[PDB]
Amino acid sequence: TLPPFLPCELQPHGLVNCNWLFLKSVPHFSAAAPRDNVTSLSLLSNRIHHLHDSDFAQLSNLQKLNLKWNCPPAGLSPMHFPCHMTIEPNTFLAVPTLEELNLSYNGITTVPALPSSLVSLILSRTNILQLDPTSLTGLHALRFLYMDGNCYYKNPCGRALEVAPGALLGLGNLTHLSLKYNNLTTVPRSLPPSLEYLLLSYNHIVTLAPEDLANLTALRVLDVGGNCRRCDHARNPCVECPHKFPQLHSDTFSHLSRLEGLVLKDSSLYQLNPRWFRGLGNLTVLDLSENFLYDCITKTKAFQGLAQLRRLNLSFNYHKKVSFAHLTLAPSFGSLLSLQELDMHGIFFRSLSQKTLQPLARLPMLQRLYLQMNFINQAQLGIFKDFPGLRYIDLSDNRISGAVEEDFMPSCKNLSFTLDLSRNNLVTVQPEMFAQLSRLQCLRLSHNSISQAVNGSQFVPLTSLQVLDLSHNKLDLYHGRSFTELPRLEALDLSYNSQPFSMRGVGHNLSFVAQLPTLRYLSLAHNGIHSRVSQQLCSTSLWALDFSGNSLSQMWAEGDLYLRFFQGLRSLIRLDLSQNRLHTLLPCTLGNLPKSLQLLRLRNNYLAFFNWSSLTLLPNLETLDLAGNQLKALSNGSLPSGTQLQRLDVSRNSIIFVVPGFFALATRLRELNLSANALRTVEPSWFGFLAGSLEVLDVSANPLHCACGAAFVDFLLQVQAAVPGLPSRVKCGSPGQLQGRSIFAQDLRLCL
DNA sequence: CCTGGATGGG
Ligand SMILES: *[C@@H]1O[C@H](CO)[C@@H](O[C@@H]2O[C@H](CO)[C@@H](O)[C@H](O)[C@H]2NC(C)=O)[C@H](O)[C@H]1NC(C)=O
Ligand SMILES: *[C@@H]1O[C@H](CO)[C@@H](O)[C@H](O)[C@H]1NC(C)=O
Ligand SMILES: *[C@@H]1O[C@H](CO)[C@@H](O)[C@H](O)[C@H]1NC(C)=O
Repeated sequence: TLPPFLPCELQPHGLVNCNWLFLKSVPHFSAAAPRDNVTSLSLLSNRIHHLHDSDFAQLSNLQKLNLKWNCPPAGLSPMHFPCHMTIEPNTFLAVPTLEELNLSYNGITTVPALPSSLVSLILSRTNILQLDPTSLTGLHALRFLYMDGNCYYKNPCGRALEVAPGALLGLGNLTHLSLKYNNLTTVPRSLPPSLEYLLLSYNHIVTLAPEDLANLTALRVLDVGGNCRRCDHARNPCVECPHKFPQLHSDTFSHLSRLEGLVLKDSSLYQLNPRWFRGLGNLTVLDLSENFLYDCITKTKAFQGLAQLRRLNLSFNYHKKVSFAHLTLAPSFGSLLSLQELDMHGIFFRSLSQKTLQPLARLPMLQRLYLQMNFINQAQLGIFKDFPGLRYIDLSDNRISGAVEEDFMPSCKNLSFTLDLSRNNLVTVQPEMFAQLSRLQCLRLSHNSISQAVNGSQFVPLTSLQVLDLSHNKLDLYHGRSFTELPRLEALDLSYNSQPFSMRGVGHNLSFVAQLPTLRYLSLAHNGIHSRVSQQLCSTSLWALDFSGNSLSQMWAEGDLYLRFFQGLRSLIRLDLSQNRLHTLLPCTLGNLPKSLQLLRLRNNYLAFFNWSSLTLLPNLETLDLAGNQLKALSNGSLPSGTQLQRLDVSRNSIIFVVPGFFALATRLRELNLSANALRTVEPSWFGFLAGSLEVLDVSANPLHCACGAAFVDFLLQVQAAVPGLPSRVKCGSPGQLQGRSIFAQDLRLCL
């Protein structure tokens, strides 16, 4: 059977996906098609500029419709093409089950007639400049209205978006409203008191007072930021907030007892008026980023009485000249008893010390601390020891330089105490730096210029440490006692550390890897390991090893010295040998890899032959990756029976032919990637029988030979369930006037 | 609100 919704793709949760197919209009699907199954239709970034009553009229259970970027207004078109979308008047009424609709980045100047089942309506970056009681009349179920971007630089209009007083009163269930980037100077008048999220940011509302939020007592989130900006570090156009502005009257927000979030970022504030935050019992999030409060936060009392607050953002409150604030936190920070996350990155200051963060020190739930990009040069890392509930500290992108004078490398997210000092200016690591941080589980020291000797002396205090990311440095040699001072180390990143000249006439000693009873994950990626090095990695504990970006080729080219170089890794699971220039492979080299291997990568090497009869020597292999190599064929022995294989990636080769039955004996094989190759066809004789047993079979980007009527078509229809993107991303290489078109296209739908 | 640090998403 043809795929039902050609040229579109059916997908989980009744999603017809028509995105990105260059469509001039909406597909009228066949009568055969299960239209009752379609609960969501997606036509993103096609070029549909005309909508008709008959378009979605037969989609009885349709609830989600996405027509975004179909007719971009002049401003938003790369080439400034004007576009105006005509919509027939019953276009949407014909869809009485419709619940959500995205009309954004389209050329419409008025709202269409919409059905009363609508619940969410997006009209962002359209040309509607007027909203009054007639626009959305009777949308009683409508909870979400978003209309951002209808009048600003990328899509201008010569005046302010008009929202008549009480335009939206009719929407008695509306709880969410977005009207950013619309060139408003005042907050509309009498918005639905049902509202819970009002976002009026990035307009030109320079004056606010209680009158403006009259009757809006259900607000839980309010964003009025960006309305009078500092424009010295953008990027795009920007009206500078004029001299004696903004003007927030002290009790502007006083009556919003239920309010949980308040955003005043980029509002040209020099002072905090504590009367703003009075009455705000339930405030959990406050965003003061991008103002001028360097001076205010050494002395302010406006945080007195914000007890429930959990996230406070102060990032980018720097002196506009680009210089240091001198910094102690006002003691009222101490009143933020519920504080969980404090953002202070990009304020710019010189010294981190006990004074600096004093009132915070004993806040009991403070967990996260963003201090990056602050150009600090004197840190006192010990101040942090007794913080009761710390877990993450971002101190990257500063100028600290000492004390005071994923399958292959897991993330530190679930871990309990983490310190990132990356992109600092450390040349050498003192052990005493880490005197007070024995509780650390993760230490990120990448992208310094660390050119020291590791010998066991460097990380002595760090006896809880499990993750040590030392990548992107110049670590000058590796010894038998390196990292042994870290008893509990579970994962170690030594990638991008290449000093082949500063070696002192010798090479790395890698025995230390044997000396680390906790170690699972190790990266030596891109270290340029050419020669002169240990002959056996041994570890009874190691689960995964990244060797990508070195020169295993060189090593195995050199006699039988390094042919057991991975053998000692008795526990191994994963091994990345990508980008090692491997031009060839001995049957003797592949038997010498740990019997336990489950995942193996060989991406981007120059292998043009590969002995599949030798996968018997890896009785546990489940995944093998040969992507981006030089294979002319899948031949020279087929896939041996018994093999446990599940994922085979041979993408980006030059496979022009496969021998019959190759994949047949691969009984467990569930994922196959033959994409980007020289395949003129696709045969079932390759899979013996067992065709519809694969779950994912990728044959896109192949010069398929669409001859009326070729033999890959029966096979692919018959297993379509496993061919991702069969309806459009599987394409003809030939003949001529089908080149680059889909194997189903208008001159092939007449030959099936 | 989320996201970054600029802006666009829901
Ligand atoms: C099969 O491999 C191909 C190419 O190796 C994959 O196609 C790429 O997909 C990645 C994302 O996973 C993108 O970075 C690229 O844009 C894609 N490139 C091309 C040319 O298509 C493909 O994803 C793999 N197949 C499957 C099902 O994952
Ligand atoms: C915003 O409104 C002002 C005042 O009427 C107008 O002069 C300006 O051009 C408008 N901005 C845009 C981007 O259309
Ligand atoms: C590696 O480990 C130890 C240093 O702790 C040393 O005694 C041994 O000789 C080293 N091996 C090589 C081959 O350099």
